[PDB]
Amino acid sequence: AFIILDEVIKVTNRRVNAIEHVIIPRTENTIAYINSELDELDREEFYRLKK
Amino acid sequence: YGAIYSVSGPVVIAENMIGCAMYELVKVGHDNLVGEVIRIDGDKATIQVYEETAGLTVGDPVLRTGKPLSVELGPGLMETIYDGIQRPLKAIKEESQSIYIPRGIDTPALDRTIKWQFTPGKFQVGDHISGGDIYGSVFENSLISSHKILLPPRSRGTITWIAPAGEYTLDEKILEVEFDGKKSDFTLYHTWPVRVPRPVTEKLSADYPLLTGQRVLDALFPCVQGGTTCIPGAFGCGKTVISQSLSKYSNSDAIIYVGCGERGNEMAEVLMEFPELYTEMSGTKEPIMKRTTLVANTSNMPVAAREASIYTGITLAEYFRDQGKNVSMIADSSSRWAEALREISGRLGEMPADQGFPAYLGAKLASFYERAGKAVALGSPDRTGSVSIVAAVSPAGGDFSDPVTTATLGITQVFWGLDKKLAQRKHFPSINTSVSYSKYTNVLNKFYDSNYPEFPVLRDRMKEILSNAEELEQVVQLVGKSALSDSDKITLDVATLIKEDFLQQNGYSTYDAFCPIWKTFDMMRAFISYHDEAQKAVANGANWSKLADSTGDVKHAVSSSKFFEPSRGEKEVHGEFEKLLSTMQERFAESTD
Amino acid sequence: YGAIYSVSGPVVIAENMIGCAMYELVKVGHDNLVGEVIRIDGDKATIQVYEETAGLTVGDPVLRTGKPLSVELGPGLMETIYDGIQRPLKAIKEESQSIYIPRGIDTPALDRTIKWQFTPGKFQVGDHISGGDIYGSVFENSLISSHKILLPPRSRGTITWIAPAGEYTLDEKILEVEFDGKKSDFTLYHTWPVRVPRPVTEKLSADYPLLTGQRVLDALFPCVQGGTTCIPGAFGCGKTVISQSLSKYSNSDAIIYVGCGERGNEMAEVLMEFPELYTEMSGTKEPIMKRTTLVANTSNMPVAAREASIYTGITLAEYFRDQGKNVSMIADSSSRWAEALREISGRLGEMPADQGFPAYLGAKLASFYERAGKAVALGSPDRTGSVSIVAAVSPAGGDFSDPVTTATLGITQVFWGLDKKLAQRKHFPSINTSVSYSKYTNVLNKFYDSNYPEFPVLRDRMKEILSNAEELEQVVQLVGKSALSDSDKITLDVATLIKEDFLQQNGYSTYDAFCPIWKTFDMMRAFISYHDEAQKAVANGANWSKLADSTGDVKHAVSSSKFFEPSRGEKEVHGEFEKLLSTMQERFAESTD
Amino acid sequence: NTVSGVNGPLVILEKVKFPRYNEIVNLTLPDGTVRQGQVLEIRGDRAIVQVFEGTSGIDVKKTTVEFTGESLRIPVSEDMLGRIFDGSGRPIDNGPKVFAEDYLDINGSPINPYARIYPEEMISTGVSAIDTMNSIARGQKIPIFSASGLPHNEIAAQICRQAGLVRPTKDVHDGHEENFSIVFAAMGVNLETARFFKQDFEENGSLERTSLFLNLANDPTIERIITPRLALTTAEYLAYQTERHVLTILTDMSSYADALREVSAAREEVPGRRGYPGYMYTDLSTIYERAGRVEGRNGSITQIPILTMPNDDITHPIPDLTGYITEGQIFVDRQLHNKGIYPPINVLPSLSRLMKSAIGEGMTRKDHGDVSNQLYAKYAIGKDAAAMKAVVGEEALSIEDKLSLEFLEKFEKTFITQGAYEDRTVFESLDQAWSLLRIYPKEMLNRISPKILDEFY
Repeated sequence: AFIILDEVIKVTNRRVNAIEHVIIPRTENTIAYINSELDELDREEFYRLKK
Repeated sequence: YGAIYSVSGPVVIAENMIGCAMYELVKVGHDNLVGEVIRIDGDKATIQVYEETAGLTVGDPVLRTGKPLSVELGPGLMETIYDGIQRPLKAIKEESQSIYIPRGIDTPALDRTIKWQFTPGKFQVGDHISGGDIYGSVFENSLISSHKILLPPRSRGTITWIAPAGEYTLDEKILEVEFDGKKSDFTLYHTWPVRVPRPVTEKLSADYPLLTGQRVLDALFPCVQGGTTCIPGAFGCGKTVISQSLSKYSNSDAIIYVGCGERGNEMAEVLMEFPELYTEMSGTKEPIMKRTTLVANTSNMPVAAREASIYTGITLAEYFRDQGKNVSMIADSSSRWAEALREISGRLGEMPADQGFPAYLGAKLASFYERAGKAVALGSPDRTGSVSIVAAVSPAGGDFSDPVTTATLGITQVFWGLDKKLAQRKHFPSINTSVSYSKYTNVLNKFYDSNYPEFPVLRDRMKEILSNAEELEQVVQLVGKSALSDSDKITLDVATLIKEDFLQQNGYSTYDAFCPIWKTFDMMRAFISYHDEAQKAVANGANWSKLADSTGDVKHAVSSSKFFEPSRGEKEVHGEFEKLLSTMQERFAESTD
Repeated sequence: YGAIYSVSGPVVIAENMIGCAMYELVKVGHDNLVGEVIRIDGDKATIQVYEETAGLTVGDPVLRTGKPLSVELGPGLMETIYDGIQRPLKAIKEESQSIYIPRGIDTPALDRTIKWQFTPGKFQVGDHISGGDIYGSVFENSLISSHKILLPPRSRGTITWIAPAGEYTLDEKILEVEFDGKKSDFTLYHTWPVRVPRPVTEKLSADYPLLTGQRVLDALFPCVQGGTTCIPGAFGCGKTVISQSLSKYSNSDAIIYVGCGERGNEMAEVLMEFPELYTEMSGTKEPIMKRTTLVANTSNMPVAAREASIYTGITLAEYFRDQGKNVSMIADSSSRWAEALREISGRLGEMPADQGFPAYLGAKLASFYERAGKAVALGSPDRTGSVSIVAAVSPAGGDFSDPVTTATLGITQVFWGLDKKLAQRKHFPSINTSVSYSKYTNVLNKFYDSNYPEFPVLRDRMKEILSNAEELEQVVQLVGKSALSDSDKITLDVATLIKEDFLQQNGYSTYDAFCPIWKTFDMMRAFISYHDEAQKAVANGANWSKLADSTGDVKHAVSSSKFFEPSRGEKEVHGEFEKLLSTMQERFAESTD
Repeated sequence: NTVSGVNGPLVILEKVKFPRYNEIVNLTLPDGTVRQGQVLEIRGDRAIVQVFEGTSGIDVKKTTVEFTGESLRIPVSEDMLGRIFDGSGRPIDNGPKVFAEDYLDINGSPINPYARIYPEEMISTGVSAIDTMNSIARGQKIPIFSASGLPHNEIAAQICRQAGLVRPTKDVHDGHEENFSIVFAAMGVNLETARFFKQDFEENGSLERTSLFLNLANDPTIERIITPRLALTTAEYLAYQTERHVLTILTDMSSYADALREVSAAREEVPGRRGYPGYMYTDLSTIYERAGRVEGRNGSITQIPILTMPNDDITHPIPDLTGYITEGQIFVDRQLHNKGIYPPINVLPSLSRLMKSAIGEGMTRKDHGDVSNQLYAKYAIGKDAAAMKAVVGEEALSIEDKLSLEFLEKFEKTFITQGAYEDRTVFESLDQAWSLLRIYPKEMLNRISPKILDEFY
């Protein structure tokens, strides 16, 4: 049981550290990039609509 | 002068433009509503209105005020609440019986119900005068006058007529200037545009060693008069308690409170809570209200008063800096003025930008931080002045990554964070060294270290000790306390006592809202000497329980020394902290042997 | 003609103008600035002036050229540096006293002070002639005639006058065509519009392989002469090193360098480095500069030369392809011409598209990419030619979802990717199997397998190894190195070593940038046989660290083969790969046991 | 005639069509103030020009017009070094006179003296990470890319303050054959930053050889955007007249991009994406077009601009459009500055397109390019090995990841660490970089020649 918990603790810590380390920045950058592209497209549409 | 040609939306168009500039503000119609001509297109002028346009028909008269939209500088400014457009709420409460500005009602920019006594300065008949020179003195309070009567900037001449001493109103004249014949009449109140910066003698770097009344904030970073610093907020997450505690606990000559886009609940609590507080400047005459200037504009007001509120407060702080005194300008926040600029730009017809912000917000954000600063006072006297700008930041687009806080963080040279758990813990402010930085601590530690400072060595070892204890707290929490070094427990124990005694402050007494620099330097030097003596005693062979149990009343006595009076050594030095080094050296020598 | 009534920015309006074609070029004012008539509004024509205006006053006359802007097609184009508007920088350097073309200067697209040697070809007196026939030749290169004298397109008749052998000027007639009487006199140069494609006999499928001298380019995805390729760049791909190595190490007889808004220093570095270099075809007396035609544009240069630089380079590539010689068209870059078209669309005041670019950029890019390609040369001889168009693109806001990159990559059939991780390690260019593809490698694999080794099996095995190593890098990075076998470590290490040695094509000399197909085929076959023998040796019982550490100098010897010169062995085939394959086969038996 | 109206910073006045493009005109107001500007738009019976003084307060029918008849030109002389002036070229900041012996007009280039050869001489700034990883030439430009929260003024003040002591040691190495000059133009900066840069320039001892251009955010954007063209024209005229390599610093780039991006909604032009105009590439390329070799073969112009991002994102038109025009860039990472290494400029995304032409055999070592490329690949391999080793831990760490993380930590803590005034040579940085790069094996190093590897490990 001690070898089983010591064997599972490294996989849990490595999976939590890898997922927590690699999880946030891709969608965190892509959401702001897509929102900035949508806002730039909306401002480019309104600027052409005002003329 | 002009006639109303057409009205479309919230902006009214007035024709008959035969010389009216696009910078002067005028009142359209018989109601005298607030408005300003932002642009002109041919004979018809386009004027933006910051109020309801109900009751305005085609053919109404338009009369200009004869000058741009700015604030008036005169005596009797303390203990009064006005708006950004020179609208006093006290006259509206007396006449209209309301707080908000009503439609079709106009009030004066200066209160004509209170008069002050004007005294002659060092200017005689036929003496030379210039812009910024001290022409006399005007009483602004019942205890001490701080309103210095000076001439307008960018002007000069000879004083042909000087009035005598006595009480007079702001509308009446007291002096006359002769420059190329009959130049004009001079009074107590002067005009100054809010969109134009006040002139000065010469600008310099912020190196004035002035304190703001923050023990943990002054201990973590050296406060200077004339610098630029931004503080993050959450719309009432602890910024109002830090601004009210910083303004009330401050010991400056003047205080500038600017409410641009507040909800209105903190404005009444700051005005009613300001007179109940006790100032630390040797006086009890309503010093919290009389010693500070209150300009509060709520969310139910026009965008011109909220946008021009920071310009009027920065213009009043520039006039107080030009008078020869250091004033602290605390404005919350720039997000309401940045949203009001995009709201006025969308209604006026301006094009959009990135993140929904206008293109003028980048130049106005740099001009707002460049308007305040420490330099030489303008005029023949050459006095020393300073203006500290404290602007709050909040989200206005749906997140904290907007261009206002991003451009304000890059433009500013000092950052002060604010943790929500520390604000919930009754600690104000809850900023840490790992979430804040400042590059102006070299000049403040150079001059304040030049007088009698020890802030540099205790500040660097205190920031490194807090950064080492903050990193050691996660290793002590995750790994445990049965496998770490003994120096990490002494560093975390000294960081917990220094963070509890320094960061823990909510205005419980008069000694907790105003601490001297020598008491904070001796308090940090006692903790640094206790941590260094504990690490040196533990390095030579010793137990942690022998030193912690060996300290005893010294550790609890060192934390309870902030509730007493600071007059222990001569008038401001702590005498108990000086004698603690002998007991710490005797305990360190006894713990080693 | 007309008179300039309004001139604001890069758009000029001239009333009382006749003609006003959409593609007609004319010079307005007395300065003779470069311009083009874009559209017309009523009786006035709106002309877009791309040259710098530094005193061009409104009220002067406008002289229309009466035809579209184009360049001269004849002798004297190689060994010369010109702009996009056909401006000689050599005569403008001494005459104008400046290295760059200044405003308010006139210069033709062909030299009038040089003479060329006329040689009679197969076209004699009495025989019929047509457009595109080789009536003569000019001695330009030591191996073949680069500048061949040809007739203009859309012409026919009989040659009544044949000039003899000797030198002649470009202003004297040496040929006469008789077609219903005296038609006209012919010169050495020929006129052709840049806004119109050159005629041809018929189009054919590209089946001629075009070598570029790159191990990563030819090893990654094979391409033949007459195709289109798009490369998304971020200022890290090394377009200057790929243009100089593609022009010097290329197998084409002509090179067309077009500058679409470069810094100027990269064109001067490749221009000064081109004369000191040695040609691969045994060229002498500046063989790199004599066989290459360079058009140089700047970021602050005129927009007319930047917009007409691709049409002038494609017209020169079509004129050189019509004579029967292979030419390579390198465009750097299409984003500079698309940004100039987007700035012209914003300056014109029309309805633009998303991202600022115009809607005609996709049709102009599809027509420019569709204009190039391999086909039969025009003329009665029916010679074979080819034109390979390689244009790089970059984003305008920091993303790869722009219309220029998507429209250029959508119309093209070859894609050259770019990785920031491989580009960060000094790899110009970084081409992977997931971000690259080419359908012409299968047709080129037959002639490449007939006149060379089996590169098509090594390309599919290298792409299959890189496809498994790409998922193995993310799987080993995400989960860890304790969840994979020893077989994937040899594929990841072999893909990292082959990607590192194959990706780096810049080096620090002339030996790390020019690699033949046999050296890349033997180097890829050595790593493929080493990985295949290491997988079978590790499958029978072995360790990955014992096999990788057991290899030693055998793995570094194959990686160090790129540092050697390409002249070893017989002509291009190095004999070290045969002994390295036998040493890997001998080490494979020792690694198993 | 008279002023028809006013929209934004530009004023639309009605007058005759006698003025030309970029013609200097004067507007007379009824309050006793005169404003000068340049005619940016000329039409029939109307004109659109941007005034350099003020942005509001223009009369409609109470104003007068006066035609100057001269084009806009900046007066440059051989004595501009050692004076203080504003963004409009006026001596009102207590500096020297604005008089000049020569007057040349500007339309994008004074004479168009572009270089026709690659730059061979290398200019050292006094940083082993900056000069070693990016070989700056006499005509090549390399800007500093920073973020909101990093000391860009301390890095630019340290780079400008380093010039004066490393230049005499580099002059003996054949890296420079003439005197060096400095051209400082401030735009959109605070008074503490300009006073700190002037205090560092006066404390360094280069006050008489440098130029002072002060532009604030409270002034007009037309004068702030026109100040870098006059500063680059005066630096190019002084470098062309004196035959000396001048280094120009253009900071901040966000204020110059915000000045041209400010007037985008008060005109008849359609702006591009992100609110900026569609002609921002020509304005950004106009500053880079005045860089390179000068006439005579003894003078050059160096461009070292400071770019501060207003949002902290790498996907922006100012950093991508400004960095795409120049050759390479120097990126400053917040992770390196947060640890304590000074400066925080990392060499991971940094590169130089003209690093091979800047290095030779008389002013630098021949193996500096192989050690710079091997150290650049070992820095990214050590960063990827440290990032994979941080997530993976010590249960699946590779053998090469420990030496790559050790060489990345020793190189980041040894080569990246440097004082604000401590001089360092490229020969000692290459010798220390060879000893720091010697910990790797011979089989791993495959990006260098065998003679350079056998000569030195």
